[PDB]
Amino acid sequence: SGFRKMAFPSGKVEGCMVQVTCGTTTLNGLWLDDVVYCPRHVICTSEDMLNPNYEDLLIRKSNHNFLVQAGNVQLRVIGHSMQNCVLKLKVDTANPKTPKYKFVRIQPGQTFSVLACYNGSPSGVYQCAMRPNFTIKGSFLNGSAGSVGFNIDYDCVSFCYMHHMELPTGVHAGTDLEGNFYGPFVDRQTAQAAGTDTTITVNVLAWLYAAVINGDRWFLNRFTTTLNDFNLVAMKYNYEPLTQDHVDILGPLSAQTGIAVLDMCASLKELLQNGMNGRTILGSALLEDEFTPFDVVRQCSGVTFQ
Amino acid sequence: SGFRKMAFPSGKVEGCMVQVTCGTTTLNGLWLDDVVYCPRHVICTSEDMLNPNYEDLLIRKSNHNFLVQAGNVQLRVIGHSMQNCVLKLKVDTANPKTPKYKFVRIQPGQTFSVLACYNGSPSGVYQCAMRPNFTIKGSFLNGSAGSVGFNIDYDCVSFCYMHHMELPTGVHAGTDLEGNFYGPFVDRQTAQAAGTDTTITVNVLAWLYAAVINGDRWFLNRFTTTLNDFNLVAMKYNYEPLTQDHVDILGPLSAQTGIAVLDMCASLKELLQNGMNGRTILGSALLEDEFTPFDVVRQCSGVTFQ
Amino acid sequence: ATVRLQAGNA
Amino acid sequence: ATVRLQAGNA
Repeated sequence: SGFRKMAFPSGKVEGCMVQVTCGTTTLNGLWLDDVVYCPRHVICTSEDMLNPNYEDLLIRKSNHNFLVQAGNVQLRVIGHSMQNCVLKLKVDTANPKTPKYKFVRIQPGQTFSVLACYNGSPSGVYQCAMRPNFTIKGSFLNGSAGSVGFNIDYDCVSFCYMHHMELPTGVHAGTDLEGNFYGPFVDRQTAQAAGTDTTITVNVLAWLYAAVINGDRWFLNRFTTTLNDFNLVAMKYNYEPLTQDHVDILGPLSAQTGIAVLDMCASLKELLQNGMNGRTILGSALLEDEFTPFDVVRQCSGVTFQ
Repeated sequence: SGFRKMAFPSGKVEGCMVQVTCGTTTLNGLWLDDVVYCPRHVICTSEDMLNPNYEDLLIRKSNHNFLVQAGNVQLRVIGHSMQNCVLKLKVDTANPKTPKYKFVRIQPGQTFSVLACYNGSPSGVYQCAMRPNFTIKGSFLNGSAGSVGFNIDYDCVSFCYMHHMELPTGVHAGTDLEGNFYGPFVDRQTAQAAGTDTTITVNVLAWLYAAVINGDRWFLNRFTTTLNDFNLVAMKYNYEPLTQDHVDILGPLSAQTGIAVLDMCASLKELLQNGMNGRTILGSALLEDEFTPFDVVRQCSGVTFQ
Repeated sequence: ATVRLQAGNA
Repeated sequence: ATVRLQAGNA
């Protein structure tokens, strides 16, 4: 039927995006009910970026210093507080298009959709995965700070990521919607580096199940392996360890296809030791690790949202 | 920075999607003003697919045989006509959320976003290209017929594709919004096959410019080539001919990067004759041909929509 | 191999 | 190489 990288349908969140301007600095905010959430570095200038003392700078700001615009409508700010690394601006009108929503903190290996926005207006939507080293591989230019990542379940939007910064190696770092950073990062223009990244084995296994379901079965061998023996090989190629919980999570796909998990492990082991010999899987010449098992089930079974 | 496959922000289209049911057959429709557009095979049963005489079947249908639902609201149908391969159902209320819109017929090589829907509800959004053989490589299950492809320019939505069918090799075929099929296809469960597909050279050149802009410059050589000699090599590897118009279209990217088009042509020729030698470009081990020059400019310059 | 027209069911 | 905080300038 095909297999593509699919983002959640947007719109419920776009009606929540606003522009926040503090002097010459401009970024994006998220308008829910009568509160606007935005990155606290909006109150800094260009000199402040080296070592900003956020408490001192925020003590000097009054409500009127914040210009919040929703398209054409100007919103009056009537209060402000700081929670960790996020600002909260109380405004005098509740957003009529506010959806049902939750705040969640995701685990490494989980995926989400990003809505890239500039000057309070959306530019595009794409899917990304949280890497084991707590970075994401996005596409972000200057002006994009405050863009958010989200998942949808029926009618409830789970917000999980707010964008803040770009790192030297061209990777990206941000916070949850409570203002705690993912990973060991700080909102400062200092020397920071991403640690060694690993490959999410369970996602690769999900992708091979997707390939089998779509009729690409050339890589299926006839052998089996043990978990410990598999993990001995996996460790050499910078793959994450497979746990018994992961095998249980892959259960529905295994039942659907009739291929035991340990057989897929044997086939992955052979792919790792021998390469692809010029062949492709699902149009790709590299192994893909950015599909969770839920992503595969959702796409291959056609789950919809109200 | 970063480079990802980016879809247009949705929402303007989701408010236009409805469910159309004719007896036991159900699919999607597009509600604009007081007209609903849907595929005409909705009036067929399962036996009819082999050789449907559409005129005879449509003469036997009255307005009340069409059940149109927009979420919870039932809409009363008060007229119907057939234009080519599309049905037009006149309904008694105009859609209040109707956007500014145009109908366009795209050329092979152009890209667009697809909004996959089931039972009148959206499942996901993704980008695709019109292949030289007039197919697309989508992701569609049973129930997806009537989903539409679109582009956005500021505030105007250009609808260019309505989905109709799946082919043996797992490719997909449809019509424009005037009801004319792309390519030599018919809406019948008969033997049909996609012709030989070619690689869109200008899109590959755009992708190499994207790579250069993102700092992947290992493939740049020191030679140049002539257009005729390049097309002599290209023809051997099943690449489309490069025309002088294509060379002019690549002008802005060339100016931005300071690399003449003919130097990129020499580098592509070397990649074609020698392979990638285990290296990757932009995380990919194959050459990518689904980015137009406009896509690259848009993503790398950050164009937004109202 | 025949084509499959991808309509759904009620 | 230092980090670039991706805020606007308008």
